[PDB]
Amino acid sequence: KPQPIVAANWKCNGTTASIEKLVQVLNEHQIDHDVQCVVAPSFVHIPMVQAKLCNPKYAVSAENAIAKSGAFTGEVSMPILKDLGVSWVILGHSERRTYYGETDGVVAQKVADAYNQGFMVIACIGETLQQREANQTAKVVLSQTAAIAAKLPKEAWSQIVLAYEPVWAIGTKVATPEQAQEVHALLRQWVSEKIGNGVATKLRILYGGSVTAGNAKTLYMKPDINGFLVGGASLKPEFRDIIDATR
Amino acid sequence: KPQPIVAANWKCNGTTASIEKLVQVLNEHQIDHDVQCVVAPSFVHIPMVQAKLCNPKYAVSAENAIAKSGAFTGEVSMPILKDLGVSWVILGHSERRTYYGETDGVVAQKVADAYNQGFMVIACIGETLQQREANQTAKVVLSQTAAIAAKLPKEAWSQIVLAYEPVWAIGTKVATPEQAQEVHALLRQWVSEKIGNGVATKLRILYGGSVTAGNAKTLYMKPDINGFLVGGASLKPEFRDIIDATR
Ligand SMILES: [As]
Ligand SMILES: [As]
Repeated sequence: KPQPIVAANWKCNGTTASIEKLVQVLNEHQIDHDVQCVVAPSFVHIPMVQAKLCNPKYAVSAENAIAKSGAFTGEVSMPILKDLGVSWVILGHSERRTYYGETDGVVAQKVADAYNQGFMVIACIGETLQQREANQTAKVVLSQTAAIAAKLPKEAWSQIVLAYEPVWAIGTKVATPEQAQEVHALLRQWVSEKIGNGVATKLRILYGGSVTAGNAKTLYMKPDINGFLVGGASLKPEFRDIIDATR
Repeated sequence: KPQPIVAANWKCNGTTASIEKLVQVLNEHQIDHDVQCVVAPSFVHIPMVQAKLCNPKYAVSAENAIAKSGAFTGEVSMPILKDLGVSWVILGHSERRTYYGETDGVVAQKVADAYNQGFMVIACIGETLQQREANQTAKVVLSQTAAIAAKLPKEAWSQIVLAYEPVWAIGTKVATPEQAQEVHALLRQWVSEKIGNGVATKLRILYGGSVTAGNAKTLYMKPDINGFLVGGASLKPEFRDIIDATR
């Protein structure tokens, strides 16, 4: 397997006091294996996370960005993030595709722009309950991935991480580790066939469903799962156990 | 006139070096009159602005927010901002109404939520070129204002500031000071008639068109203009001259 990644998506949560406490716990956690850890705080919390988080396994990520600076009230741009010293970004999260108008094409352009500006990118894909029940899992996740792929040169993939979000199980159903693996394997096969086998081999495909201390090891044992984009448990000391599972 | 406000909307612009330099200039500027100054930086720049800006006439503002914390990847919430010590927010900026799905009703709810959570709010309204040319200026700006008003108790208005954006002149035509005044007067009259004359008298209605050192004094001389929501010139030392114009 390629190097695992265990990424915290804090979403729109946190107080300066809760962050301070959790970051201290993350700093005190000994990690002895090769793993890239990532924390994505809300934009206003990025500076304090950059200042307080020093565990050398970690990088700080934005949870979203737009490509260009300018007359975009309320948005944050990739050049602004680069200047701030942030080199990771999550793009196409289900919540943005669902609530905030991010179509496959919008996400694909954002990913190409982030690549071109020197970011590591956690590009999120996933099908809804309606899509899964209509037997459209393969078409949807491949369509979302293909949109991204069409805007990227082959060498860009060293900077791309995929995150599979089983949106159908998030706040609805239960996703099993076998169901997760099945999607990861389909994605890997497609990349292998259409992009290249070398690229498919090195590509990190992260599971972005419900990840807990109770299932992390079981999930990471699956041959096509390379770590996690963790939601709720990433706001808790439990995130350390999740990291430990990738040993 | 009520107390003037001169607010900087930095939009999606800035580097840590350019901010540092501009904030030093703002700190060195002597302001001897009663004016509320405001700076709204991009979310990631809020901490460094809170740390470096100390001119006592100023407050820091967010450029947007959502009402609640939770599973809203990439957004920033009002409780998060309150915890961070931010007590001002801009809502309904034209760019958000245009690019980011903020309908009159979305903006109105955001304003009520911000009020209920103890924010000072710069609520933005304005008609497009198409609307102005169809003789719909009054209907549009009143509709946008009425939507907000319908969600607010009478005592909330002490925490509301309106900003008129002549979207029809922004990146298109030229708005004259007489055209600006005409809209501000219409807004004030409506508030006086439908909400109350005491409320109308105390209400700050800011001009959010192109504001420069060359037109600020002329604009502020108009009886219904109570200051400015400044775009481009707010990234420049010129912003001091704009403030000086409200003397
Ligand atoms: As440290
Ligand atoms: As100071």
